[PDB]
Parts: sequence; C-alpha cells; structure tokens
Amino acid sequence: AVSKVYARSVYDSRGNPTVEVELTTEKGVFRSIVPSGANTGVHEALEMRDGDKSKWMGKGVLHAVKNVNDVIAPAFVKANIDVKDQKAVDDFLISLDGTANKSKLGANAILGVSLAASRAAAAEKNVPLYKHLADLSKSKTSPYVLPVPFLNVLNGGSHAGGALALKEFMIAPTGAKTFAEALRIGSEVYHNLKSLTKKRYGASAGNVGDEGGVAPNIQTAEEALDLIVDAIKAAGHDGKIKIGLDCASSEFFKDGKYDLDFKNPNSDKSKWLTGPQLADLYHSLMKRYPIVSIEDPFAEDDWEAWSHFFKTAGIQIVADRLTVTNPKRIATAIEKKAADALLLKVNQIGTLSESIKAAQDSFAAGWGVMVSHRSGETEDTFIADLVVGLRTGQIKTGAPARSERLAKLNQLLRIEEELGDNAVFAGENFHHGDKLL
Amino acid sequence: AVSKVYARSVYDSRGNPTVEVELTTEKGVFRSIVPSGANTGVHEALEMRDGDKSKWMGKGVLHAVKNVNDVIAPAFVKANIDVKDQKAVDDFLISLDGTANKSKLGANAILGVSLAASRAAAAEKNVPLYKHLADLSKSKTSPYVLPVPFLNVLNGGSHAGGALALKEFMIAPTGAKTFAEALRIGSEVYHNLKSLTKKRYGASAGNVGDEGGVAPNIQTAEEALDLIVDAIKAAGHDGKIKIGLDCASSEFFKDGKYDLDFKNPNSDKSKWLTGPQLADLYHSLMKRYPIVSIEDPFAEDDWEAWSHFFKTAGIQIVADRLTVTNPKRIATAIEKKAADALLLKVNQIGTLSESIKAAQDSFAAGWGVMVSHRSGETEDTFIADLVVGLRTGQIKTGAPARSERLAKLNQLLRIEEELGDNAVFAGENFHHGDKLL
Ligand SMILES: [Mg+2]
Ligand SMILES: [Mg+2]
Repeated sequence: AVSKVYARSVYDSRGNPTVEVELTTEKGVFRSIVPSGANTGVHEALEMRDGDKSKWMGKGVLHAVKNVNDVIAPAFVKANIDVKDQKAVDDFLISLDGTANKSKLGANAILGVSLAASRAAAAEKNVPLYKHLADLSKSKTSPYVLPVPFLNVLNGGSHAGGALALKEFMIAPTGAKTFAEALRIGSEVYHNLKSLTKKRYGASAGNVGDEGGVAPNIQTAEEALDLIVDAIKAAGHDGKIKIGLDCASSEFFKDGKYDLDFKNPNSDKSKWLTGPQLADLYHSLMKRYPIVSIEDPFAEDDWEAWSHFFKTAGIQIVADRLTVTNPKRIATAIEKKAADALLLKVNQIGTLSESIKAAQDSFAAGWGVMVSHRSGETEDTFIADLVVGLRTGQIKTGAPARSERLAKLNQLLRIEEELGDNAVFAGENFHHGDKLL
Repeated sequence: AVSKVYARSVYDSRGNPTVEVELTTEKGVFRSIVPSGANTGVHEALEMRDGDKSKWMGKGVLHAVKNVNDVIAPAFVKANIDVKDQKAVDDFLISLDGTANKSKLGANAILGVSLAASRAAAAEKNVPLYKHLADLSKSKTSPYVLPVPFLNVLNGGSHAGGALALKEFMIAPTGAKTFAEALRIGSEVYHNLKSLTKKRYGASAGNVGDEGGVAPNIQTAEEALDLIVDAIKAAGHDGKIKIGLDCASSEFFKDGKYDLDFKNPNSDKSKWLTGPQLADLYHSLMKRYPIVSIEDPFAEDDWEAWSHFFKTAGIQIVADRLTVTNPKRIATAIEKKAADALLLKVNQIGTLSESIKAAQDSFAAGWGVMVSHRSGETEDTFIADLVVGLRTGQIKTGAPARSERLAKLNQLLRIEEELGDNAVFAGENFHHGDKLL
C-alpha cells in the first residue's frame, strides 16, 4: 500500500528547518511535520542537524532528509508494511536505525514516517485520525474526553529579559463546561494580559515569545503571577481559571545546585540552592497562587529532589526532561515516585508506538498525561488528534496566539463539534481524564 | 455537486475569532479560513463583528457564521452551482447579499464560500489549486512563475514603542536563484537581525510582532534600515537582498498633513509634513538603501500626493489602502497614475472573482501585483496557490517566523518542488512577473 516515502525541508515557527514527510498510498498523500525544541532534554532521541555553519547557521536537516529518501524510503516501500499495524511500522523503523537513541538515522528522520503512516491508516480505515489513535492505544471512545488546554500566557527563563528564572506560566480553564468555552475565556484572559502588560511594561512588552505568550522584563515568579492573577480578575474569570507552571529547572541546574540568577553573569555559589531550598520556593508559590500543575520543578537526573518534593506537593507534578517520553525512564520515575504526570512529546522518543506505550505506562501507574507541543512548532495538527485519541484530558500547545498554536486549538474545536454528545470536557478531572466514566 | 456549506468560528493568529467555511462535494470536504486586518481601510468590504463586549471583547463572528449557515448555505445548495465556474459562484454570493460593500451578510461570510468553492473545483478537475487558479485568471502555465517573498523582519508604526512611524520593513531576496534559496537566505538575514537586535536593544527586543518581525523601540527609519543592512551583511547576502517598505501612512495622516511623531501625544503640529516634504524623506531613504518597493507612502484618499510622488519614485509603488483590491478604485489609481502595483488582499473585496479582476486590471495597465496576507492570519495557505496561479512574481506573507506565515512559505516550497522545470523564480523581474516569457 505505501508506494512512496518522501522527505523535504520545511520551516518551523522559529524559521528553522525541519523534516516534512509525505507517504503516498492508494488512498492519497499523507504528510507529517517534525517539531523541534530548544535547550532540549539531554536524554532525548537524536535530532540530527547538518552543522554546516554556512547555511541556516548550522541548523539544516539535509542529512536527516537524505536518510528518509535514500535509506528509509526504499526499505520501507519494499517491506510491504500494513500501515494500520502501527507497531509493525515503528518496529521496522526502529530496527533500521538500530541504536538506543535513534542516532544512526535521527529521530527527526524516523518520526515523520511513523506519524504519516498513522494518517494513511486512518484514511484506509475511513475514520478520523483521533478515532484511529484511540484504536491504536485501546482507549475508550464512549464518551471521548476533550482536554483542558494549558495555555501559555507569559514566558520567563533563558530567552526573556529580566531575572525571572521559571520558563512557562500557563492558564488552564478547568472550570469551563465545554472546550469551546475554555478556549474563549482563555483568549479573553490572554488579551486582558497583553493590555495590562503594555500599560505597565511599555508598548513593546506586548510582543510575543516563541510559544505566543508575552515575555517582558520580569524579575520574580511572584511578579509574573500577580500579573496573571490581575488579568484573570480583569477578565472576570476567577474560579474558572487555574494556573500551571513549567519551571524548566534543568536550565538553571549546575554542579548539583539551582542558580535562579542563572542569567546574571556573576552568580554567587552561596545562594545556588539545594533541592529542598528550591522546593521551599514552590511551596510558597502554591500557598499564594491557584497553581494546579508544576512541570520540571527539578533537573533531568536529580531523582532524590523529585522524590522528596513529590511526597507532599499535593498537586499535579509533570515530568518533561526527567522522562523524555521514554518508557525506560518513565519506569524509573514511577518506581521512585518522582512525579505523577508525563509530558508527552512524540519527538523526544521518535515514534508514535513508543509514545503510546509511554502514555499507557503512565496511566497504568495512575499518572496523568499532558500531550505537548514543542517550542518550535509547525502547521501540523497531529497532537490535537492525539490528546483526544489518548483521552488524557489535558494538552499544552501554546498561547492563543501564533497559528502553530491555534492550528491545534482549532483542530480541537472541529473535533469537539464533530463528536457532539459523544465527547465530554475534562474540566476539574484533567489529571485523570482517561478514567472519566 | 455541492451538498453542504457549513461555517464555524476558529481563532486567527492574534487569538481573535474568524470565519472558517467547509464545502462538501462528491470529492470531499473543502475548507477555507478568512483572515483579518488591523485598522482596516475605510473602503474595505465589511468585516462583520458581533460587538458583544461580554464575548471575545466584542470581536465575535457568530453573526457572520449564522449568515453562512442560515442564509447562504440553503440558498447556495439549492442554486446547483457549478463550482468550476468561479464567476457564477461569486455572482450568486454577491447577488444574495445585495449590497455594494457586502454589509448585509459580511465579507467574512462570503469570502469563505468563494475560496472553498475554488478548492472544490480544483478537486473536480483533478488539478492542483494553483493550476485551477491559473485557469480562472487565464494566466500562462508554461512556465509558472514562483514569487519573490517580501519578508517582514522589523516593524514600527502604531503598535510598536519608540517613535518610528513607518509600519513594515521587509527584505526581498530578488537575487536568489530559486524560491527555496530565497527562503533560506531570507531566514538567515532574519535570524542575524534577531540576534543583532537582542544584542543592541536587550533580550526582550527579540520578541515578535503580529507578522513575526522584531519590534524594538526604534526612533528613526534610518536606525531601522541601518540594522537591516547590518543583518544582510552579517548573513553574507549583500546585493542579493533588497528592501520593501509599508509606510501605512494613513495611520499618521491628520488635518491634510503627515505626523511622523504621531505616537507622541503632544506631537508638534508645525512639524507635520505636506506630501512633497514627506516625499523628500522617501527620496532620501530610496537613495541610501536598497529599497525596491514602497507601499502606501500617502494616505488612502490623498490622491494628489500619490500622483505627484509616483512620477518621481523610480521604483515600484504599491497601493494597499488606496485601492482596497477594488477594481473601481484601481481604475481611478491607473487613471491618476498614482502607483504601479496592487497589494491584493482577497478579504478587502470579499470574493475570489473580484480579486482576480483586480489583478487582471492591474497587469493590463502594466502594474505589478503583490499578493498579501493580513496581519491576522491563519493556517490557511490559499494565497500561496493564488500568487503562483496569478503568476505575479511577488508575495508578502510575513516574517519567516510564526506558522500563519510559514504555512504559506512552506506551501510555496512544495509547489516549487512539484513543478520542477516547469516553474521559474521571478527574481529581479518580480515587478513584471506576469510577463516573463
Ligand atoms: Mg518543559
Ligand atoms: Mg499595507
């Protein structure tokens, strides 16, 4: 059924090259695009870049593209794989690479094929993608569950001015009754926030960062959080809207400690914090603000810190760089009681099947799963169909600005509309969306 | 042939609702989304908004959506229209609305149906959208012409801080050998500019405006243009990259004069410029920098300023708000020798048919045509196929950042690839791309 496998370079939302794959079958042409992160988990599967400093500042994907076209394609076509057998598709791809971290072909060569095969499979089966993905993952479909969108509204951290160390501040309309309502009220808080931001930080403070949130010179998480609370209140949405954070603590972890002044070029080791000290910051924030989720509070291999904090955190704790959507690392994180939610980024692992396994393992342990974009996204809408397919009840796909973000949120509106009464909104139950009766 | 017409609200790139329309035929479901401008020309066809302050801050499009579903749809289906006949599709739509500027139904209701019909028709014909649009406009297809992209890299004007009064500064890789090369070298100039900008103005100055350009607090057009020239040189593309401006001068036209300090609440009235005074500024820029296109140098109805300048410019002058993609205004502009290029915005006039006629009337007069996005865009890629089909040789569709821009740029990559030797890059001949042999 697959007659052609073809890759090209296209541009992600930051204007950097990435791999787009097209699979041709009797049912037509099926396209998937590979996303890209920044300051990525050190344990993520290989994102292969050309490193030709003379083109694209070394970020070309000509090499990965060649791997699709000259290596994967002729082997994939001749193998007569049934695309409906996602496991077979991905087992073949993994077998062809032959390395733990897809370092022979690149995860960005393999993933596009994995994802395109699933769209081709849905076409063959004459079902929408989300229905096929539920089939693949054996998720229940009566009712489907539409996710709470965790909307980035403000960014701090390594790519913003000011001293604010924490990376993502998100609003989650857990109190909304429908996904349509969630997106609307979230857009309204967003606009209220841009307005307040411009009034307080200047006209330019309205400009947006990579994920679409405002990113002005902010000094402390409390400053950011007071600001967001002000916007929520102004928009009249207190008590339908809660807050999520992504600390991205791996970006300020050095030598075993946490440097919150990691931007400040002369940081004093005397106030680099231990895990417990940093845990005390998060505790203070929790007491003061309506935070319902915290992601990467500690660094990607700092197990003792995660495990100590998790006992008493009492809210959703999400693993991103800790777990890297990798069933092996997820197993450890479960055993160590380090977290209770997986941030699922398909390109961290490089195949759909491994990503589905990642999610099944997390649900089995009573963990939640937040499906997630990358900071470098594209017009590809796969993750919208995925979060519904896996019935997780929560997605993180950016601010309600920039269309590499709206593209997913818009796909969710279409999915919501298509399903009518055969879908529920996750709402207060986002953590265990998969277990909703 | 058409069995259903259906509209829904989706979100544009700024997180404001807009209208998406799906047409269903024997060949599938065909989707179009309507973009949205800021500070729209007074002569533009009506964009109907709901004005319910308790929802999306009055920016809802539920009335327009209702217009499609309750009014257009039943009548359109019962009319048994041949979607291949775009003129028929559009004559039906405009004669249903019955008002000159589409104020009964809304241009944001009509346009979605118009565009979706063209996609439906390409499918019936078993041809790519660009080929069908060529057929519709009687454009030659041997070879097709790929456009030079005018890429936003920097903005000033009403929504930027600092004093800079002109709106858009674009780079145009006219010296590139292919579209693909154009997009690479353009991406490189953009990133070099982003880095130089963060270095000079601070990390926050790297955040992006609506169209994906940087928007630092810049004080003069010279400062902006010197930065761009620095970035071109740094990226190693001297000579191969030219500059375009959109002055958006209508936003600073007051009391018959032009206020270049319009962002100052106490701007000095005695320093406001007459048309000829302003023209002398543009002359200075034109001679000092590799500027090959200036858009909206004078206000939307300041006809005499345009006609007096145009004689003197010696470079492409583009009408955007003057002409509003309207054949009646375009005729006047041609008669008054006010410009020599149309900025073609399908949603300024509201149907594809009127838009083609606008372009045709332009080429007929020896004008160029620059196909254009709106500042509020979506994941919709129609205008990529339009610019290729109309054979214009130039498109303005954003910075190489934010996927409502890359979506179009990526679609052009695909088209270029698919056409191979049956396409040529407009390059230095962008102005008269339609007349390439
Ligand atoms: Mg993270
Ligand atoms: Mg303009």
